[PDB]
Amino acid sequence: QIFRDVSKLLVERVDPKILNLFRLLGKFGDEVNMPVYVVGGFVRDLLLGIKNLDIDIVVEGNALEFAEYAKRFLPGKLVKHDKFMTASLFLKGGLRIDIATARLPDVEMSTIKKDLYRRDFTINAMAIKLNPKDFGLLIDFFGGYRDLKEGVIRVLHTLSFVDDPTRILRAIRFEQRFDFRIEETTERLLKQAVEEGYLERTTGPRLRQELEKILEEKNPLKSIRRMAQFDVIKHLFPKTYYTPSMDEKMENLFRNIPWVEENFGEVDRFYAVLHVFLEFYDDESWKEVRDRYSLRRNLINEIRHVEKSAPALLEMLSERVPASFVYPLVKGVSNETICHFLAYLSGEKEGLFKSYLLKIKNTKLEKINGEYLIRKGITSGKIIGEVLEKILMKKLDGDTRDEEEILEEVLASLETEGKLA
Amino acid sequence: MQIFRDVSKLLVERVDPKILNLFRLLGKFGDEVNMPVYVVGGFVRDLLLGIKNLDIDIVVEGNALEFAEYAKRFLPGKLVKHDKFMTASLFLKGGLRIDIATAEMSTIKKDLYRRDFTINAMAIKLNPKDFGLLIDFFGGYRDLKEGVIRVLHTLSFVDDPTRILRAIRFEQRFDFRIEETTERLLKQAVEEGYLERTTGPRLRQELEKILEEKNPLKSIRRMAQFDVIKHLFPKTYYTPSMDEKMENLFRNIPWVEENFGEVDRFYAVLHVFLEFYDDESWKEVRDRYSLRRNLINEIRHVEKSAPALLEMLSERVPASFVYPLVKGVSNETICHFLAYLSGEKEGLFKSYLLKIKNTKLEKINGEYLIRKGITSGKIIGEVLEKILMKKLDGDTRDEEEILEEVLASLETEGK
Repeated sequence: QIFRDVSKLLVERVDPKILNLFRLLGKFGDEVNMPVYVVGGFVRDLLLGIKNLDIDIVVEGNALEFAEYAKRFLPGKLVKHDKFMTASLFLKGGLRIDIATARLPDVEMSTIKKDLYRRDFTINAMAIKLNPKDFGLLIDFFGGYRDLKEGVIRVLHTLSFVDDPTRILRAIRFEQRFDFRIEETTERLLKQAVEEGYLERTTGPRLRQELEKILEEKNPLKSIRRMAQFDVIKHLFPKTYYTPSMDEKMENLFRNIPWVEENFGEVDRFYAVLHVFLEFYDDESWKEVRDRYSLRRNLINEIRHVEKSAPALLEMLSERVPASFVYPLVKGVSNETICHFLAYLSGEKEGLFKSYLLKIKNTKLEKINGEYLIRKGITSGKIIGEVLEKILMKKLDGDTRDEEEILEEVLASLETEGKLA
Repeated sequence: MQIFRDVSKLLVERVDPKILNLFRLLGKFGDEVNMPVYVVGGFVRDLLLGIKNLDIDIVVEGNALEFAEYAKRFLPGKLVKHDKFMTASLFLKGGLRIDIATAEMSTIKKDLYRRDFTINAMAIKLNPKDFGLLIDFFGGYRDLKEGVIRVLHTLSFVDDPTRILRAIRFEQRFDFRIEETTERLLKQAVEEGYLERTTGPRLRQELEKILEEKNPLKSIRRMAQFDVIKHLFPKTYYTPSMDEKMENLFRNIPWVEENFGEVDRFYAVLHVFLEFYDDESWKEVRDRYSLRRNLINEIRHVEKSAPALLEMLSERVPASFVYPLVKGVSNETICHFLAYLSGEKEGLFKSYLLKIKNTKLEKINGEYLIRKGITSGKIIGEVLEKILMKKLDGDTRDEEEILEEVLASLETEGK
């Protein structure tokens, strides 16, 4: 079946506010005389019982016109994008109607079908018609309904990956999004495309997007693992080989990022995943990818920092060396560096190290001595700076005495180099 | 004989967006339950005339209850449903309210046919297929376009004699006139005594509305030609003298309202209307409608005082003389008096009313001064008044005045 009646569903599953907006939009359709459809995600999620609040409307006419007309009768702000004929209309409800012109009896579904044929995968290439006469009408040309029932992910034509290699990543993503499995042929096709080099033939920024989006989905580990299964990892970061070890690290990374988040703040997970993929990169191959995915410029140091002290950290964590020792390794590093370190850890090590950081931001207080104190009265710029990190570290397990401490370590300064006053 | 017409541009033209979306939605819902949906009556009329109208009365072919139920699942508000009549009312926010009632498919014909006039018997179909479709079976678009008041069939007035008053009401409302056949049909039903065949309430409501409307003087005068006055109140005969009083009655009602407050016009009309009524004549007229039991006396007061008041307006008597005539009387009665006055006399009587309304302060010295004075009883009121009179002729210290008063009141007779 190409066509199905889903009106019954609409009324059952759709917030009546939205449902009303759907009826209205369809009526404006009839008045201003243009075919009107919801498309894409909403149609998918509707059939899945998933709640979708984004609303893609496609019209067979002119989005701009359609939009202005619809705004006369709807409360809110209508943003126009004259370039490429689309409009985003934000209501009070805090939601947005997207309207866009269908690429160009009536032929109608030679044109909506052409719009739909342009999408990525079957489950996303469906439409429901809003025009009053055909209100319930589900328009599935490409077996995208069956494919929902079957949990299948499937491109629309052979060149789907050739046209937008970015779908290589997208398809992995929708597998984890809904426990869904890329079907036989599109898998063949996906693999052919990563083999021939279509990724490297897509832009850095578009790739970083869909990658950021994967790391935000369910079970990003599973997705990074599926990327490795298809060997896309390589074709994105050429010196990165997803070995059992990298994998072990990736598993550690993701298992800890949560803890890192609740305890330190926003962890940028695209940057954490990079703390692994990019390990032991060479100055040269670094640049390639830095100046290619627009990365921070200083990542190297933080990466190589952990890269180089990993086993040092590991040794300290063994024997349970007291706490002052590891401070220098962590000092003021990214949250995706804490993450990088944690990627080496599991069991006891991962815990004992956890404690360590918990103090380092925690019992880092250094409450009394301050900075204007110290004018008592040493005059240097870096002395005052050193003096303070010294006392801080005593404190990193020190018992008591906020001041009498800076008097016991000044004992280690007047001797040796220090001196003066 | 063009039944159909496309007022859809007009709907999006005049109608408020929020109400339009409501019309859109109502129609759509109709399709969803297989029910023809129309907005009908006065809104259609007013939209055609450019007159703002928030009434939204909807008719449907099917089941207004089922409809109003379905509608509510999507529309926010309160749903009262009058099961027996199969009517219903969606009470919406923004203080808006929508009534719903029930019945080829053009049975909306049989339903519109049973209304009063043609300009109120029109309908706009709401279903998205026919959305701005005006349906005028009876030439309401004609009569509307050309200021005509026409009844739908020859037995309207027989069916509802209250239409006699409404006909007149619409004339002064929109400035239209009753067309010839409907005139003859109304006069008829009036002589056939049909107007008299309707209950008190029904009639009185329409009467208050004719009066709430634009040209009451002309409305009443109009009811006169049609001989409807003599048929609502038996012993009231619309003489050229009754019209004299009406005219001054209505010329002064504004000034009364500006100076004393609201004015029940139904009553102010009854004053003039119900002059000279036998206790029996009044008792039946007060009983039919529900006039206050005391009004008949109030009508009497002015009725009798009139010549004396005129004598006093001429003769320019001191303000103390008029007071008894207007002492705690109703605004209606203050209107009744003014129904006798004009120009010269009128001006002064109003000038007196104002010195009675003010200059009634009785600054300090009231009722405690008297009681402590040693006086108890209903006499305390009589002396307070007798001070007020001297005062509404301008005077001295309230004390010097009570003293001159009581011991003036002492000579005549013992307090």
